[PDB]
Amino acid sequence: GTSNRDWWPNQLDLSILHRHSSLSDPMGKDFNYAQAFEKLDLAAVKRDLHALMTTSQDWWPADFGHYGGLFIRMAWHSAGTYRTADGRGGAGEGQQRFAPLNSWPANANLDKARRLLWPIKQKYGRAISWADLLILTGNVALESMGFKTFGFAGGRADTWEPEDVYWGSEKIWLELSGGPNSRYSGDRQLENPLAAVQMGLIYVNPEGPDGNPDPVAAARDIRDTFARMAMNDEETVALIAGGHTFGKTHGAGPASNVGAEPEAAGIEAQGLGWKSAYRTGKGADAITSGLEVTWTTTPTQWSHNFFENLFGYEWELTKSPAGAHQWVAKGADAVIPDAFDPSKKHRPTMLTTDLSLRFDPAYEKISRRFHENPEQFADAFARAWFKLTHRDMGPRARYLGPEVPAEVLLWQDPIPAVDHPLIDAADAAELKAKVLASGLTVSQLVSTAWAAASTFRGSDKRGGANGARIRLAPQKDWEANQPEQLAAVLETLEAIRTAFNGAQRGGKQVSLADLIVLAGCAGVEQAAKNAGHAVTVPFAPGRADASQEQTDVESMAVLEPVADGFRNYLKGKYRVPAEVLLVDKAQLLTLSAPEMTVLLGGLRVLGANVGQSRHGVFTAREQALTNDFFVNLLDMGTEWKPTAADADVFEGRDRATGELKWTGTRVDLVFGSHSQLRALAEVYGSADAQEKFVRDFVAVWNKVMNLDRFDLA
Amino acid sequence: GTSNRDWWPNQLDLSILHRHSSLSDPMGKDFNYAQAFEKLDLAAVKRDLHALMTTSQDWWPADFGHYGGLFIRMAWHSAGTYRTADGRGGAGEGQQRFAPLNSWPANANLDKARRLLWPIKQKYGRAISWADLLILTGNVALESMGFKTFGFAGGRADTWEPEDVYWGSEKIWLELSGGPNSRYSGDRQLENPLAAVQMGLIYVNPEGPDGNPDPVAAARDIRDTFARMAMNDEETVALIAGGHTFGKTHGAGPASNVGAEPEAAGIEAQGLGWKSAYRTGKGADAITSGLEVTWTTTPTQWSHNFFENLFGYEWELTKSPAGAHQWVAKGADAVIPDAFDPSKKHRPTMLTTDLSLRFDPAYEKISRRFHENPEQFADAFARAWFKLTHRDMGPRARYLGPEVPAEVLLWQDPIPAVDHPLIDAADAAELKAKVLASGLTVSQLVSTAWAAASTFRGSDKRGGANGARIRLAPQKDWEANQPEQLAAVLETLEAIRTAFNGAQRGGKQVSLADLIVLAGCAGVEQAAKNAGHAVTVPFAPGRADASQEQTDVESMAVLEPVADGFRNYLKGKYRVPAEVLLVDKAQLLTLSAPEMTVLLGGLRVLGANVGQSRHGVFTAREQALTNDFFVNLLDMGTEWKPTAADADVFEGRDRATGELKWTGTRVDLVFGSHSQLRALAEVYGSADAQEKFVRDFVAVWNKVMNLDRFDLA
Ligand code: HEM
Ligand code: HEM
Ligand SMILES: NNC(=O)c1ccncc1
Ligand SMILES: NNC(=O)c1ccncc1
Ligand SMILES: NNC(=O)c1ccncc1
Ligand SMILES: NNC(=O)c1ccncc1
Ligand SMILES: [Cl-]
Ligand SMILES: [Cl-]
Ligand code: NA
Ligand code: NA
Repeated sequence: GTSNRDWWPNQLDLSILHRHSSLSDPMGKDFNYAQAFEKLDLAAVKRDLHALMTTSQDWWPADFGHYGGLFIRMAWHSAGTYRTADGRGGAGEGQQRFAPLNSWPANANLDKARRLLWPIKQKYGRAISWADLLILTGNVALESMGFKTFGFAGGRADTWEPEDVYWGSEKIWLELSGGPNSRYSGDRQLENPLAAVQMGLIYVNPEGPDGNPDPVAAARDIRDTFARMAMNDEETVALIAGGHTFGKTHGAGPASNVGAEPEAAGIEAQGLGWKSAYRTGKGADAITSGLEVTWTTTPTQWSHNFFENLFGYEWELTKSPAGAHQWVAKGADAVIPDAFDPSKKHRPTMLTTDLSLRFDPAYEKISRRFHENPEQFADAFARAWFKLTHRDMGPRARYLGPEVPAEVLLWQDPIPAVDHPLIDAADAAELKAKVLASGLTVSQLVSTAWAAASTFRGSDKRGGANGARIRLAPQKDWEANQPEQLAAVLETLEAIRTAFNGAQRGGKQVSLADLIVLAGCAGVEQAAKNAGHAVTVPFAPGRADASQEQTDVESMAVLEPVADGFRNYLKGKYRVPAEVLLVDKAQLLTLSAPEMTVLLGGLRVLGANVGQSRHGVFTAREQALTNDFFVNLLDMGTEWKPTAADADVFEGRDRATGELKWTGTRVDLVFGSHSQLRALAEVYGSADAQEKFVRDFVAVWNKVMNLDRFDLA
Repeated sequence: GTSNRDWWPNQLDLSILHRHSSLSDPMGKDFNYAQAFEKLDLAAVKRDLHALMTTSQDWWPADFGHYGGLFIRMAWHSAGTYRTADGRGGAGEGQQRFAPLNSWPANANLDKARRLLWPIKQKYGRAISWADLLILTGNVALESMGFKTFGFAGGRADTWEPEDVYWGSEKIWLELSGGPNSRYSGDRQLENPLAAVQMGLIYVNPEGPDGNPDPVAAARDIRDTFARMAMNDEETVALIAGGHTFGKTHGAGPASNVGAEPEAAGIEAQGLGWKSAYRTGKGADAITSGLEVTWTTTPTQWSHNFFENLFGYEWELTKSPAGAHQWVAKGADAVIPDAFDPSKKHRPTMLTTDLSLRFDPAYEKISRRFHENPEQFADAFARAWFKLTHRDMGPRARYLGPEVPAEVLLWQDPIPAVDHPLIDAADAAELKAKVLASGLTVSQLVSTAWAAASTFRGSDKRGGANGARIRLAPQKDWEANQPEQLAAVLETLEAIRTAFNGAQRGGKQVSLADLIVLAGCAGVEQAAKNAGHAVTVPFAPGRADASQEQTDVESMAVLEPVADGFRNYLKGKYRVPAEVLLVDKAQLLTLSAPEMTVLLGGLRVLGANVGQSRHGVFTAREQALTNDFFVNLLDMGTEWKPTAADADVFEGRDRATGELKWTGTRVDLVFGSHSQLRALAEVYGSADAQEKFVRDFVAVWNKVMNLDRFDLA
């Protein structure tokens, strides 16, 4: 069947905004996963998972009699798709169970691991999500094998369809770099927002870069990709050596024995894939990656034997039975147990990427410290495993259950507890009138609140106005935030706050985070009044102010908005057209196409553009909240043409006289071009729509102001 | 960006069930278009439209000073995508304004037409849909030019994204037959459900079949495609000759001067396309189809000149200025006016497809009668135009406004008005107890009600249980309906009804349509009781019984369910896999994927399969409403393989013993294979889900029973 994507492969795709509707969700619209989870008997779940670890099923027999290694790799892969650049990927939505992740080559035979867990999922039903179960299972594995975890939080609600994520442009699984859709350019520079070296891998190629078995060069790829997953050198060494303390790889025969991935298999495979014609197809004959390595002498128990081996032997390049490059210990005795035959033993083996931990000079120092002090190793691995598996969960307010750790970690962008009474509606009214009396304009108040709140991204639930981090490094100096204007606004609001707080009793006070948002609300109310409309913008207090010491400046860098179509901003010239970047930002904000449209049209006429650009400001009453953007955009009396200076800027001229009326960007004009967006613009540009436009704008403004407010969930 | 449809281009696409969510719709979920329309001043809209007819805009000047012909073509195209095979296409959702129809080659320059209507649309806002406006505009064009219409109904609610319709598999616009994705096989047999001869055309090629200018051969294509749009020979002649009484074609220069269609044009084109480099690009220089034909001596007035010309001259094959085949009248004077220059006249011209009306022997007889009796032509064209433009609107209950014709037409599948008191809840309880005391089984009650109600399709709103057409020809004889079983059920119900109605006073009675549905509800209640659940199923009375003379047997043929996965039925072996047909049927039923899933799993255990097939009947308590389908389907204790006898039937065997436990079709096993469907099955196969399953099943049952109940809207 030929589709619109086939005929117009470069048109903008809006379906990405319209996923996760109540149509596709089988749970009631009233279902609240947090409340279901809070009544789960988590201890009972963990006992069943503990019993599972050593209950081998004949359709996928457990190596060494223990599924622990399999499940730790399963949880690691669930979390390991995360990219700091956009927050997309991670374990938080249980997306391993859907396309394309369920069928990535690097996920081969994790379909078996998930199926092992069905009986437990079936038993507990809606009170534990797949997403939470995958993580919990990896924790129980580690515990059952003698490793003390740092903690676990529930609260990952299941999703019911695949996410639309850019995983790369290659058309061939595992394609080596330098092809027509190369994710690499220059000196091995990986394109943003990607965090893997090849399409269908998690981080790196276990044989080495593009299959070249050089541990030194492999270390560069490890460092790059792990950094793009928010992990530093210590964390990376802890994780890889920690994971590879357990279990084994599977490469018993040639890879050409392995059939179709789950999404391509026949109907009879019932959602499983990679069916293998090599010998029994499973167990001792398993083929997963094509590598055949077993790292330690006790693969089913926590130990420090990974480093004892890595440092205690010299390593020789060899090939598995499938032909993959891997390494074996020179001169060693057969000390590693076999997974099925207790009368066979093997020499120690390693992957190229394991040897990176010894042959890269910065890794080596950490690996040596962890070898000499395995208690330091254990603690670093526990902390890193917690971070790995929770990095996309969002604020601590979303963490559920009895195993949540009490230690607050810097990477959580923590927000202090509120320890005083909050402002009420009459105080809010009083503050809004003081803000308006100070002389701050609609444009300044709207712009500042939009800057503070619009750092939120629903992908990993980081960012938003809670914390008042806009006043801190590095937000206060971002070019999109207009640092000089911002500093002057913030100083006026801080003086209002100090005067309000100093006049109170009872210990009531207002945070600056709350006041920035409330001042934005006042701005919107005043804009509506300027157009002849009386509205109240809803406001919910309770935000708190974070300190600079509770804010990791480097980790905050990925939230910098380099493209923000809502403020008509583009920090430089990109390969991706600006309208595509708009839709991308809208998806991170959790906005539908109607919400995006109304929000943008309102922000234009309120003066939210960076630098006070007149691009898209299609009104003669700036700072009044009207539907003028839409009415003027859609006026066929105006003709539009790209400028000589810039193909990305357009002049709108009177068709009859040639007089210049307006200028706009691709982000402004896409609303009069794209057939679905123009149909939305028409609704808000109609003669009956001014009241609807105001009401819808206020509702979307309030939604953005509240995006991080999980303390009110 | 590589997507899941790139990697797995044959996987089933569920997004078609999850279109038209409240996420993409800008109107509130409380918006009710019928109520808005009811307040429209329709008379005022018609005055504005009359004014527009001769208000020429310089960017697309009106031929002859009058846009009437352009608008008639616009409305005809809006309606003309309709296919009786699936009811998809038609004017009823205003889809001409979205991709791909906004950019079909046959819709060239109708983007100009729609843009001329923007000021009117803007003025009246939500109180007139685009969908209604396009048709109303065609009506007003006809009236402005002297032709009295049969009437008009409002009520086509706008839609807000493109529909997912199969328009064909060709990858080239207008591709000629016999390519790699040919829509034709055998002796020029057009594949179902298509109703056009080439990708991007409405019905046929105006130059003749595959561009060969043979009017007799063209007539065969006209007849076949018009029949696939629900039109007979008389209606077809009346429509083509009536349309081509007005206006002209556009082919002033070579087609290579015409640029990108709207979905491919640059953003500065603001939603318009086909910009032409030929002279001024417009008006006298316009290029639309490439043909250059003006049919009558008065193109802006209703006349009898079409047939006078067709019969009064002999025709010679010639070429337009763009190179297209067309016909000119031999020996004629220059009697046809020019559209822009009062000192130019032209000879009569015709399309190949106009000459079909004279040289096909069956059309010739009609054309002659219309020539000799122009009042019969007029009346035929008025009735046909009404039909063309309302064929997809559904029951008369959905027709709004003051110009609805009072005459009831056969093609509307009319249902008599109810003129007596309806049954109340006490009566309903009494009838259900009688049905249950008669000996009818769960399986019979469920199957008969399902058969009655599941003929509905939302694409054109035909079908459903209202009218009790299941008792009439041809529904009573469909193999999917099990004619012998059905006849025995219906005779028992008719005896129940006759005894109930004979005992009443005050004129109360129950229709057979209502009793079929009510008996189906009793069967569901009984099934729930069989499983230990106390469930009352909602029922709404008010259906009426249509007669045989109100039921066109030929028009009913397209509702015959040749694939109904809900009853595990397939009438023959088709090239489209059966799970694709299941999703297609779900879409016509208006079901989401969770609704499809719950409905199918329950029907399987209630005994709704055709012929009492055991395929997918994964329970040992048939006729009890349980979630057994899901629990057994997902049991990993069973392994599945296609049978040797048949690749489309599967055997499920105990993994450990090899013993056969179940059989299933592709439709059954898809629920355990497709990763999204299996995630839904898991929710209903969980240990906490038995009550959920029963309740969701009842809700979806009721939804299907009420699909055609526009009398209660
Ligand atoms: C440079 C990063 C990494 C590379 C290239 C990598 C590579 C692989 C490969 C190729 C396999 C074999 C798959 C198979 O044949 O069954 C595997 C197994 C495994 N990996 Fe990793 N790994 C990495 C990091 C991690 C991390 C961070 C963890 C967890 C903390 C992890 C835990 C495991 C475990 C437990 C297994 C054994 C699975 C089993 O017993 O079935 N790995 N690794
Ligand atoms: C066999 C069926 C038909 C064929 C092949 C066909 C073909 C066409 C073609 C090629 C054009 C020229 C487009 C252009 O260059 O501007 C056209 C114009 C037109 N057709 Fe048809 N036609 C069909 C049936 C209909 C029907 C059923 C109606 C309406 C009842 C209709 C009404 C019109 C009108 C009014 C125009 C003139 C447009 C103008 O003045 O801009 N046609 N037809
Ligand atoms: N822990 N990572 C893996 O299992 C893997 C990595 C690369 N190819 C196959 C499997
Ligand atoms: N691909 N996923 C995201 O963009 C996203 C997910 C959940 N909420 C907002 C954005
Ligand atoms: N009325 N049908 C059309 O205008 C058409 C058919 C084929 N090519 C262009 C236009
Ligand atoms: N393609 N459009 C349809 O199939 C449809 C439209 C409205 N309700 C059900 C189905
Ligand atoms: Cl994601
Ligand atoms: Cl459609
Ligand atoms: Na994420
Ligand atoms: Na339709």
